[PDB]
Amino acid sequence: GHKSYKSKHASKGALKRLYKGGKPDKQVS
Amino acid sequence: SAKSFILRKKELMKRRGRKVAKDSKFTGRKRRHRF
Amino acid sequence: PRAPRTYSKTYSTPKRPYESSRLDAELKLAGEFGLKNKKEIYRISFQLSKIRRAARDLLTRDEKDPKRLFEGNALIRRLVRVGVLSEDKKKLDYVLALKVEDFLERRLQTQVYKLGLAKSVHHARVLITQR
Amino acid sequence: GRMHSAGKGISSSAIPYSRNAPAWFKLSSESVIEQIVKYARKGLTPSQIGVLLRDAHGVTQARVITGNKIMRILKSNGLAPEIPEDLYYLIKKAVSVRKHLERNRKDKDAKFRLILIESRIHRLARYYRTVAVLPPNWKYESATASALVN
Amino acid sequence: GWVPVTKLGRLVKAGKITTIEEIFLHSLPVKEFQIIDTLLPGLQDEVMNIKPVQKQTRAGQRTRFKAVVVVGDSNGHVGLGIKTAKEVAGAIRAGIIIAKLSVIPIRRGYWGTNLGQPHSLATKTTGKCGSVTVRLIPAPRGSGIVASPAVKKLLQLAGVEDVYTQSNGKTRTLENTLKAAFVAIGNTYGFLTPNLWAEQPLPVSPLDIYSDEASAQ
Amino acid sequence: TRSSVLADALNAINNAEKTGKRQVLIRPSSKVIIKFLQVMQKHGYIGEFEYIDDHRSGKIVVQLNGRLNKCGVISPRFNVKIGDIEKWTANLLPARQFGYVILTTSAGIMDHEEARRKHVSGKILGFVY
Amino acid sequence: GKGKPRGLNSARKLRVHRRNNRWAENNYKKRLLGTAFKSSPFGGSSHAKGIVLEKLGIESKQPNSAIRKCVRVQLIKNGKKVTAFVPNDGCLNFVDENDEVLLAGFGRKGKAKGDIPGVRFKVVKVSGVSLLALWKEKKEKPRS
RNA sequence: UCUUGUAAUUGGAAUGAGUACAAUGUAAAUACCUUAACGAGGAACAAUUGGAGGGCAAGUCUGGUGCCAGCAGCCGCGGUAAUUCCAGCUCCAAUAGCGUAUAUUAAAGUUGUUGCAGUUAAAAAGCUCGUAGUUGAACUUUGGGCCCGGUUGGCCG
RNA sequence: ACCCACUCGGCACCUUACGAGAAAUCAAAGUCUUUGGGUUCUGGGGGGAGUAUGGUCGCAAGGCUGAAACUUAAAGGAAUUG
Repeated sequence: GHKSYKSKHASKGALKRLYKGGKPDKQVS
Repeated sequence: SAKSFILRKKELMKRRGRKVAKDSKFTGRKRRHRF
Repeated sequence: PRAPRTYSKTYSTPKRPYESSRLDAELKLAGEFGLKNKKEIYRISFQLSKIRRAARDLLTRDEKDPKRLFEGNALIRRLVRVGVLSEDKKKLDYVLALKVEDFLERRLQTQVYKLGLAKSVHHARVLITQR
Repeated sequence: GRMHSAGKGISSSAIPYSRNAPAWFKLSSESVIEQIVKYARKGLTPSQIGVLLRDAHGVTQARVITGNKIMRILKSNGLAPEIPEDLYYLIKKAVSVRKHLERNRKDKDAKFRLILIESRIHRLARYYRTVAVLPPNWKYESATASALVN
Repeated sequence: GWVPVTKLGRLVKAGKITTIEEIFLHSLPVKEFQIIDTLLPGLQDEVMNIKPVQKQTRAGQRTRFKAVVVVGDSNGHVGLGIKTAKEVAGAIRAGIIIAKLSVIPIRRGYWGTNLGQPHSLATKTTGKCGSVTVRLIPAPRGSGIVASPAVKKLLQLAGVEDVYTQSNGKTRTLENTLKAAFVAIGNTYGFLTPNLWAEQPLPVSPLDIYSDEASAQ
Repeated sequence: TRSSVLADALNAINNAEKTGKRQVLIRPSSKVIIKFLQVMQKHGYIGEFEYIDDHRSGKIVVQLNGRLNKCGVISPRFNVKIGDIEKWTANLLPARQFGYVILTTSAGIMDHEEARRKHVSGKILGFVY
Repeated sequence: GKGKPRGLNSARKLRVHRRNNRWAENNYKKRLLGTAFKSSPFGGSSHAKGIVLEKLGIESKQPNSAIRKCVRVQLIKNGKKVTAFVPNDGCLNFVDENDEVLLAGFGRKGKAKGDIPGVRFKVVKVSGVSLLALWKEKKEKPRS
């Protein structure tokens, strides 16, 4: 087999293989 | 599957070369019924 | 609002409580002196460590420093008068090589046994507590 | 290495271990001084004057023969220019590449080298107005430097 | 009865050399182990670890046993050996052979002043072999050996009494921990303390002056 | 660029000794390089050294003789209160008896055994053992 | 070298480089934001007391069973609902509905002696008595 | 011929937990200190809390319950994703203490100033310029001579 | 133009380990438990997640900056063996 690509956050090409297949925050005073 | 795990690692330390006690029929039992 | 009466612990449990070498070493001490619990060895090994630690920081200090001369001769006087050292080892380099059994030898129940009067080490203890 | 590139060349000149006037020269001391101020009156540049003595008149270097450097000789006799030697030449290069740059709009490489030259001007200028040679602002802007060179 | 087979066997058979200081000062390369049995007695022997390791073949399975043994008498002399043998009994015998062959002096010192039969190491010294670092720090009297039980047994065997032993890395490996400690106390003698700054009398390496009776028969 | 020239000399000595050289050329030369070497020489760690004087900054040839386990520089020169001398030598010397850490005091460049006899202190300069 | 400033007037960088990198911790970041006070079922508390609602058959498997199943309990202060853990069978007859148990964290686990995922709150006391003493026949639990 | 262990073998001594004249104590009491009198022969006057693949200290222990399309068939053996289902015996540690939960510290060099790491494991900006910031070559009284009075070891006592 | 010798500055190549590394391998990844030449950036187990939210630059496509709750005992990298 081949050595895989590695990154901490998934690459945009790899999200396209996956994905294609509001209340704002509050800081309490 | 607790008995399967306790035996599986035990002969591994034969090959690693350390002391380990020889077994009997308490190997995979709850030694203590709990609180 | 009265002043808080100061207190401090006089014993320290070991960091490694389960070692077969030391567990047999302390049990040997307990049987031959008749010690009720292992705190008695813990207490001696606490104050022995305090004596060695104090004398160790004096030895980093140079010669003829009056802090070393005053505190050092005070520590030699206190151990000899109790009896832990002999009269021929009155130097700071020998108090580092003290042993736990030296302190236990100077106890009362150990000393009353060495002076007759007991016929066994456990009889020495139970005689003393009966006043 | 270099200031603005990845070169690391060590070509230089080696001043000899003889701080005093070699024997075969023995011409004079004051005669080169009147030679120096004669060449400065022609309109020359203090590097060009020093290189032309040793190519022609055998002056090994003007620091040892005269006792003073060439800048201090010209300043004593009042022939010094307004801006110094090298700061003048940096502007003269920066003007010419900028005149080149307006002629060729799509020269991306001249645009980069102009940034390098103008950066090298500012670092030199901050040195001179620190040692109080220029007026204490002297404000190098792009347009007026064309007038400053001619 | 041991039959001498090397040149150094003739050196010890006539008994013209008795102390280990002469052979170790020039650091003579020693090939055989039998000259130390006939010269230095009292070597205490302790087997450290025995394990089976396997070798996969085309059809069958060939196994062997790897044993590590550390040997010292009681003081200043220690050796560690590595040996893989076909049987557990021969691994002990061949393990001691290579361990005694790898003997090295240990240079002791004092934590404080230089009085009364040195108890500890001289200098801070380290040893590393494959991401296992063992550091040894000298300790005063009564401090004992504060070390790993294998290293404590190794240091008890070498002849030291007062050692601090701080360690780094994934030191769960036993065969790397021992030889890292072995090369550390091996590095202690390689260190040059200024007490040895006086020039040596330059011995003549007496192998040559006794070569008339140490040559071939 | 060449920030500290004491780091250059002490590195050149340690690189030369480990590989078994007999002498090493040190450039540039300094007051602090010269006064460092004289403490190392007087304690027998290095041998004899000669100053080559061209007009620029000098060069030094140091005849090595072994018997030098390690020498090094401490950068930056930390302010050493006289009570922190003992805390320093525990960190960067092999034993307690031998080994010297070198201090710039107001009484000149000197080691630590000499400084505590004079009862002075200053900035740390380096170490030798 | 070593990738960090080292000169003698660089304490501002060394002080504020540490402050930003400390935010990539886990104990430090969880402490300063006070997530014990905002998200955890225990409001930073060691123990919590809660009303049991129902008991679940979260069993080891079907009939041939290693019986370790427990209940669904709502904490009384924040009103959050958590899953509990009771010890061995024979204590399920003690825990009826609405008993106001006092429960603590479970925490440590090995590869034996309780490997149930999704539970971290063992039940220490039921109806204000115990579970150790109630199992070992020291006392009795009053019925509601 | 002199030294230890064992026993439903045996013998007398000693003492405080308690009760309590009295006295001390205290503003008055309680309690401590002292003490006339009573007060030990084991189910008495009875110590618990945890733990046994390693950590790690401590089992080639026992009984019972439920299942096996497994061997054998008077009995049994083995398995049992029953993660041992329920009890007991034995052993180990601490000890009038012991366990659990949360928080924090050490272990820890996983906050790294001392003292981490970035080719391939988390991590070197796509590249260069550039202000604050940080850092910045060597160099200017070095050496020699004179005496003086000190604190340490000694040949000396 | 070519040959020989030297030198300065380059892109690289081969051998080796005085050293270094987990190993592949490295004249730098060396001169680091014997740890300090100067200085910038980045990282602190895996999913949730380059997601939510705010700000910003862009006509747009987008880019830059960028979390937490919760869950999990893994997640990896180097070389060989059947």
